[PDB]
Amino acid sequence: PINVAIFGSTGSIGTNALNIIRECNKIENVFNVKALYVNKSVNELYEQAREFLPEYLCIHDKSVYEELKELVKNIKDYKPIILCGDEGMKEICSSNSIDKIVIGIDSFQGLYSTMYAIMNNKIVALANKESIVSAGFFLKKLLNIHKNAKIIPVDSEHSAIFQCLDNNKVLKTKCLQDNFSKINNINKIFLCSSGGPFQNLTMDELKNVTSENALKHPKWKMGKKITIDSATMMNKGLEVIETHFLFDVDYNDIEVIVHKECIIHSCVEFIDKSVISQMYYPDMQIPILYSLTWPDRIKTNLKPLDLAQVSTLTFHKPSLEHFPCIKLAYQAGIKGNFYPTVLNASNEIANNLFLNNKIKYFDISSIISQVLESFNSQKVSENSEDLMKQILQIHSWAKDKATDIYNKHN
Amino acid sequence: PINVAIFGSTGSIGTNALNIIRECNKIENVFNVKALYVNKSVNELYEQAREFLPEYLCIHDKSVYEELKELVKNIKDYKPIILCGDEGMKEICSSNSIDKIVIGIDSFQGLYSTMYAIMNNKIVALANKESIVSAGFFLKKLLNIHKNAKIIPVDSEHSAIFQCLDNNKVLKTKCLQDNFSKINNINKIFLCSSGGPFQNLTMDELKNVTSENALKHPKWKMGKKITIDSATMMNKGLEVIETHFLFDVDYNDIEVIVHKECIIHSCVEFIDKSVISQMYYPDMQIPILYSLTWPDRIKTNLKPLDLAQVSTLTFHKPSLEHFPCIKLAYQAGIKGNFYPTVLNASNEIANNLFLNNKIKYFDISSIISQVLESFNSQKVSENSEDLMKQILQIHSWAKDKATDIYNKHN
Ligand SMILES: NC(=O)C1=CN([C@@H]2O[C@H](COP(=O)(O)OP(=O)(O)OC[C@H]3O[C@@H](n4cnc5c(N)ncnc54)[C@H](OP(=O)(O)O)[C@@H]3O)[C@@H](O)[C@H]2O)C=CC1
Ligand SMILES: NC(=O)C1=CN([C@@H]2O[C@H](COP(=O)(O)OP(=O)(O)OC[C@H]3O[C@@H](n4cnc5c(N)ncnc54)[C@H](OP(=O)(O)O)[C@@H]3O)[C@@H](O)[C@H]2O)C=CC1
Ligand SMILES: CC(=O)N(O)CCCP(=O)(O)O
Ligand SMILES: CC(=O)N(O)CCCP(=O)(O)O
Ligand SMILES: [Ca+2]
Ligand SMILES: [Ca+2]
Ligand SMILES: [Mg+2]
Ligand SMILES: [Mg+2]
Repeated sequence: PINVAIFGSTGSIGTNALNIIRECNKIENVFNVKALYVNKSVNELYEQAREFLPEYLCIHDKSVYEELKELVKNIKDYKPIILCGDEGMKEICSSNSIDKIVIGIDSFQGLYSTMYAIMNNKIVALANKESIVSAGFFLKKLLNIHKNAKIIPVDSEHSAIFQCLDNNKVLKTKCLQDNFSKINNINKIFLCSSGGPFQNLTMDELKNVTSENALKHPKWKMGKKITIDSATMMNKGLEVIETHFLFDVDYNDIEVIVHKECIIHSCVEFIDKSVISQMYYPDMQIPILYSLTWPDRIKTNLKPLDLAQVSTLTFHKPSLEHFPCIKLAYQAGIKGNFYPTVLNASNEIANNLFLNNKIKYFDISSIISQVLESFNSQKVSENSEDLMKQILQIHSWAKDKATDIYNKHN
Repeated sequence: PINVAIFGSTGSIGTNALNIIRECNKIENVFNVKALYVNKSVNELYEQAREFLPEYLCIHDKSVYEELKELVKNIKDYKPIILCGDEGMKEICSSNSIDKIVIGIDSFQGLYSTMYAIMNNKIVALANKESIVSAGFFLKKLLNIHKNAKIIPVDSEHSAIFQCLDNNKVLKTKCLQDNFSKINNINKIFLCSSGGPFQNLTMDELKNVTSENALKHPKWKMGKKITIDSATMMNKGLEVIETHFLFDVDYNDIEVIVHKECIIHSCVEFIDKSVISQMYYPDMQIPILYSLTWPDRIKTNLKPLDLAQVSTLTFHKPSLEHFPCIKLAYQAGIKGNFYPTVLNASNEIANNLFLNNKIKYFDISSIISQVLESFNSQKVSENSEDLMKQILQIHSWAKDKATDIYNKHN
């Protein structure tokens, strides 16, 4: 049995992970849910702990500890180790009876657990794209030091790419490793997007969109932050940088394509021009399960894709005028250095401002752009503890800069 | 370098093979054309000889053997082994100078060179599907005896399938082995078809279509035999049986789908319900090239797939009332034994009868259907040599039968 920890178990990714683990555990003890880790949702965590009876339970916010302890006492035959904060997360990460960790923690915050998972040589099923975008160079360093650690992508497009490749060649390398794409004969990546709710809007219509419209994603049910990133296509911007770091593909060889049916999840063009693509309904259970079974597959009872019923697949190029967040992500990635860190940080601020009705659609890219323009290149630290400190200070600088730019105007 | 023999070098498959070989060699010299083998086309063979200067030349037809040597004398500083008929073919197959053999000979005839290529432990890049359909279980026997021999599918849909797999799983087995689909975690195959030129016709219009209309394929430029088969969709019926043998996929697990754009060449559904497809423009150079480079890929200067430009892909189920040959192949395949031999043989006659305007569209399936019911399941010989003789005898019986049914009605 594979022993799995679910980090951010009460969110969209974490719930999907538990869902598919349940379906796969019908007869055989394929997975063992050893640990659940959330921020604040004690009631929801208690419902999950009742079903999965994990050895470890961790709550980031220490103020709900008593509430957790009190709810858990009602479950009989159950004495879990109940842990708290960063300490509790580090304990679970260092446990010998944990093989694989699903990071479904949102935002920059997800980097702490990713880093600690890697330092303890775990398999990391990483949904959290922010840690890769803002700290790609650093995780590469870490994976170099902790050679048994692996990042297996959960982000649906990156899972799709991973699946399209030949495992005979993927097994001779590692995500984030130099020459990944050369070993895998990758010529270019088609990054597929639903295009989000705003894909058919004119410029003047875009000017007026609000967060409530933005939260109605046509194809994926997700947490609020990634849903807002999908409306602006900053999500796809972030995924361009994620592609570059994970798979070592040049920015000029990453193409964003709007595929509104969201059946094809991304495509790989190899050096002979043959293209391989991965297809399924829009359902995170596949990419989540694959990260946990790779390099094997296991049987599921998920609904089989009916191509005849689907009937039509369409593709077009996205408009960079309507979705300038994509342009900004390419620019930050191409500039290199800590610009992706600045991108991600200033987007976290602008995303949250827009979610809370404090700025308009085009102010998001305007704030991000200004912060990027403000930032001065810094020499990258050679050693890892200092590079991590550098990353934290720049991220934190960029959030405060975005807030100041916001406060100057509105 | 890779030493290649091309069998049927003057046909559609053969001509595209030499083309991709030549083009790829302009980038980096990796292929060497060691042998060319044709039926009757002395002049076209001579023109090809002058370009590629192969070590071996062979012509199947004894009566133009002298004409060939006479033409080949005109070439400066060139002294090749010029061979003749079945013996010349066997000679080339047994040459240690030859690594891989492209079989682009049409019809049942392609079986002879396929079997000698296997007996000599070569990589067989097999385009000819009639040999798999009428002799599948015998080729399977032969590959269990000659353990270093490999069939690498060139037929475009089967190459598509093969390209979608992980080669660390493929290398644990090989094409045409039992359990291939279980080792590769295959659940279902989607076999994509252009639909041919009659895809939109009524039953009434189909009744009166002529071979001239059938030869205008909307997507693939190919030889006459397979083009006629694509019009009736018998090609896809033969391809269902070919899928079953190459990949050990159950007949109830193979789905034919009409994809009129011919961008997606086929799809593989794995046991987790994830689906992987190979995509390219309708161009046989890709599947041919891959058969010669597997398990690697090489750079080409082929036009890159522009998904935005392609814009729409469509998928629907074929009508078995309009294309009854599809039904017949499933029925023959499910029956097993020598029924596929009979299906292939009687189609060879009906196809040719239709090509030459002697019968009407629905007479094709009418004839094949009557030959099939006339056949009786026969005990399968357990030594390879007697099984082969059985196959020839049954194939030959089926052709005489089909001819005799035609003669009755005419
Ligand atoms: N949802 C999706 O389909 C996809 C998500 N992703 C990525 O996955 C990540 C998570 O996304 P999603 O599931 O949608 O987000 P959600 O908002 O649904 O869930 C976030 C989860 O993380 C937990 N969490 C937040 N902070 C902490 C913390 N400090 N310590 C421990 N746990 C914490 C939350 O706990 P609590 O409930 O207590 O607040 C919650 O369980 C994001 O980075 C996103 O980009 C990527 C592709 C698709
Ligand atoms: N064409 C295509 O794109 C595809 C073809 N296939 C399969 O590939 C095979 C070949 O098809 P295609 O190229 O279209 O056929 P063609 O009709 O274009 O050419 C057939 C070739 O085989 C040669 N030939 C015939 N008999 C013999 C023999 N006795 N000994 C040596 N050579 C012989 C012919 O020589 P000669 O010129 O002297 O007559 C010719 O070169 C078929 O089985 C077909 O089903 C499968 C998928 C796609
Ligand atoms: C499922 C997934 O991995 N996402 O990143 C959300 C995709 C949203 P869009 O398809 O880019 O709008
Ligand atoms: C290229 C190929 O492999 N063929 O078998 C001919 C295709 C015929 P259709 O696509 O089924 O009409
Ligand atoms: Ca409290
Ligand atoms: Ca794969
Ligand atoms: Mg994604
Ligand atoms: Mg074919």
